[PDB]
Amino acid sequence: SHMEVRTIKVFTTVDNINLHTQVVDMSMTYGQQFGPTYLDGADVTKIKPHNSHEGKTFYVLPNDDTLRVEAFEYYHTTDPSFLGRYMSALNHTKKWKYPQVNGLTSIKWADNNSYLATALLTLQQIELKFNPPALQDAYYRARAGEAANFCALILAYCNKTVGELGDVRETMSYLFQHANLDSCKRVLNVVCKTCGQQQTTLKGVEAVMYMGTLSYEQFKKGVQIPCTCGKQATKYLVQQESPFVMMSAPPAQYELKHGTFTCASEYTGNYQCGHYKHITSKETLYCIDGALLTKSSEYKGPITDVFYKENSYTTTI
Ligand SMILES: [Cl-]
Ligand code: NA
Ligand code: NA
Ligand SMILES: [Zn+2]
Repeated sequence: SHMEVRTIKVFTTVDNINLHTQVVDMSMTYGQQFGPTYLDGADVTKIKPHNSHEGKTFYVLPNDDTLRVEAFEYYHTTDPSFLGRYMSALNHTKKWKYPQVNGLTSIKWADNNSYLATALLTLQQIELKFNPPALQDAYYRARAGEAANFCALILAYCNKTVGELGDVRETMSYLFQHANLDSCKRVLNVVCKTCGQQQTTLKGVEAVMYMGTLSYEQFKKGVQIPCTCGKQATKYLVQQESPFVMMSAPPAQYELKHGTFTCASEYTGNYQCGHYKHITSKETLYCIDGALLTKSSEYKGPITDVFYKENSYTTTI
């Protein structure tokens, strides 16, 4: 026997701004009508419409020409599963806590998220503007204290699920790919006693990141690196134009001196079985570990990333 058809009006979206009116049959699941569907992060694909859902907004995958354009303009991605990864992470990050620690939005530990807490604290201390409007909107909310959307977007952009381990340097590199760093320029010189000098110019993300030493002062004086001839070449910073620099190295015992750096990330333990902490240099040295806070006049620990302020630098060598 035919059951009389019942419908409700709902809206679908890929960006929570542009809405698309839909009339849904309450005898069929959201999945049968829209494909994978989410209500504020919760997966409702296998759910049949409820009367209470009338007029609500549901996220869907951008599986039509209009949604494809709206999703590209908002997120700067055409990765087919992006929206699903974003919603899946959001269902968890909306339950995390974001305490204000020393005036910054932190994240209380959950789901192995210490790498995200130190990335978030770091972003609030360096001059950086995101390109996708999704990151601009969510980062503004994160700075105000509501970082759930921003954290779920970091996870989606980095291809990490909630609970999955992450590397801070890798996470910052992904975020920098979605930032406006076109005014950043680095000029390096590599000198070999045999092979001579070779100058290189780096732009954008490559102009603000360096892997090999934590010391910006030592990078300016010269660092010893291998040469193709077998000898050691000296690489030094000739020119730098950027509002910050990020120096990274495999974690090792290192002394952080108050007033000589902006902030840093510490990794205690072996690779894939450790924990990150954040050190910020303000009136004194503050150590932020998610919701936890301690202070000290000096600091020594296994540091893996250090951030420094910059504007314009030219060598004397
Ligand atoms: Cl921004
Ligand atoms: Na997830
Ligand atoms: Na972590
Ligand atoms: Zn050489």
